Amino acid sequence: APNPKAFPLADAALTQQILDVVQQAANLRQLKKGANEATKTLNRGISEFIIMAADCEPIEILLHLPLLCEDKNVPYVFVPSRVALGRACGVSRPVIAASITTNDASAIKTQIYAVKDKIETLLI
Amino acid sequence: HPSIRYVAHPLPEKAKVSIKAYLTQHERKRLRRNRRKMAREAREIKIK
Amino acid sequence: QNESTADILKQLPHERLQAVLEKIPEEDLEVRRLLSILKKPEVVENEDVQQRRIRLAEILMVDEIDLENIN
Repeated sequence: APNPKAFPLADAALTQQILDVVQQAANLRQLKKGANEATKTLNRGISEFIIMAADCEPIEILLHLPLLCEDKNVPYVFVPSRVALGRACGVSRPVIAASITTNDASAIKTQIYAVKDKIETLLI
Repeated sequence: HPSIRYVAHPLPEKAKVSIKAYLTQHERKRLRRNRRKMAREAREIKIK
Repeated sequence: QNESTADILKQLPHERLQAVLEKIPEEDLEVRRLLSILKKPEVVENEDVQQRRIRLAEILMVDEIDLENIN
């Protein structure tokens, strides 16, 4: 298992859907990669939801975020592989945390609310 | 009738999903450039 | 004559790949299954079936391994 600590962690199918939204919003410029820009989106409050990586090491550097996500009441999930995550973000270098941000004019908004809803299902 | 002496630990009972691998605009441009380079050199050397 | 057109043409990298594309059967589950076993990415961002077959060909070309060698 990808660490005992990191929670929640989606399955292969929902991971596939979430990564699909990652690539899509990445094509719509509605995504912000990286832990620092994820943190910036959380502080600004424009973040729809946070994706993070399970296989990353060390895990703590991604474990600073869940506290901030629970503070701002924003959903977050853990895709298993940072290589697949950044690969979906469109960067060869593996990305650990990505953030789907808010756009009122976005065409994928409904997709973001559906995936976000399933994320809130996972959160517990 | 049941056994008090011991404690059972039975049946740790337990779906393939196609992995879609996206990739960069750099590897899309590089990929198309390589494919069209193969077809282009194939038609050029072939017609040569 | 020396360096026959068949030898140069088969030596050409694209056509040498096209000869391998003729050796691979075209099926969704079989083409997909060979990628799954081969550990290469099973599906890429957006591809037609023929393009997935082309990825088969390319991967068999770069790795220098054939279908009979895999299975």
